[PDB]
Amino acid sequence: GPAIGIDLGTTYSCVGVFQHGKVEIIANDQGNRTTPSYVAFTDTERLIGDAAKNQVAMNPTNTIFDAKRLIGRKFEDATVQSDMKHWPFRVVSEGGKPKVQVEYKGETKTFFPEEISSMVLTKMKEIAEAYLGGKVHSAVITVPAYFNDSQRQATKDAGTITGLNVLRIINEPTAAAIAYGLDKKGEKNVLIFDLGGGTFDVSILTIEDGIFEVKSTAGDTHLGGEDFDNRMVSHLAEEFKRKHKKDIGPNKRAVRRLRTACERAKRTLSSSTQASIEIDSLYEGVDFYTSITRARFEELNADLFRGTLEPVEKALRDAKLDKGQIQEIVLVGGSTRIPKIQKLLQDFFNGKELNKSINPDEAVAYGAAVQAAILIG
Repeated sequence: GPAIGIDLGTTYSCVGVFQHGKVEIIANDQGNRTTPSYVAFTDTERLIGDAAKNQVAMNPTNTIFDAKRLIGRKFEDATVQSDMKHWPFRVVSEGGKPKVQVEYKGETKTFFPEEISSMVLTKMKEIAEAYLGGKVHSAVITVPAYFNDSQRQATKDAGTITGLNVLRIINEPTAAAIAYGLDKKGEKNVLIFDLGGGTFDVSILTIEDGIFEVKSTAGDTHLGGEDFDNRMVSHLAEEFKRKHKKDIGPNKRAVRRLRTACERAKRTLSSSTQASIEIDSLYEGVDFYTSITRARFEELNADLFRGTLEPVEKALRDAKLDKGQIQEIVLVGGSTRIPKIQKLLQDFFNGKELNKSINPDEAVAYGAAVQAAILIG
């Protein structure tokens, strides 16, 4: 004891505790209820989580994210060779295994993906110990349903290196179903729709007498909230050009700053119909203050939002199920807060109500925490 759940996400992680019959999701030292799965190596130190993400633009070659895309795989694997093309850090081979290669304290170092994930897990462990007091011993840690045994074991090894007793590795869609108590709610076919910052996972589960079976999986491992932000960046960069006769495109700091504003404006647009952009000296000392509507944001993303229904139809086909045979739909990932996404999914399911009352970026850690409590007794 205590009963701890960890969602070890590819870009963000979340930790929960089960205390007094209820889950508490734990904020970190910056007050954030999710923590970047980021590890940065500098001239003097190792930075993890927010501190690592906050200096990413300044130190991109020595700042690791997406270690979850490498964990448990071989360097020769097609996904690894493909992913390597879009990362600013170096990935190398040792005994056929991938490792990130970085500069740390003026020297070249290499780390297995489970070593990076262990550093992330140590941060999640310290986040829970600051909240609880004392030491955390045990955790349930989640993985995607399509992870194979090598990926599960290497995830566990990250827990081991961290010094956690890994009670169980469970599937992220299963954790989400557990958070909603769908294994105690009066067989059920459950669709989990998990749309994060850089991944889209659709899973179909069956649940009976507390037993979960994965029936099908589908999605896009390179689609998420970041793609929506890209569409807003291009729109507003064109507007800046139109109003100020300055093209920011070749200037990577100005583009990065616009993306930061767009990420935040997008978040506002899930609860308000307009968001304000307020950038001081975006380019050549010229301010960019402007306003963007929800309807404009939905327009710029018409394909990407409607496109999320294709993996739903595919997972149904693979499960050999009609959409009418789904008893529960669960929203997971920060992106499922987007109202237009909620509406497209609900209309597809003929007006069916969505399970969405639990913060969608917290649902996975929430169910992992419930599971930890069960196993600890």
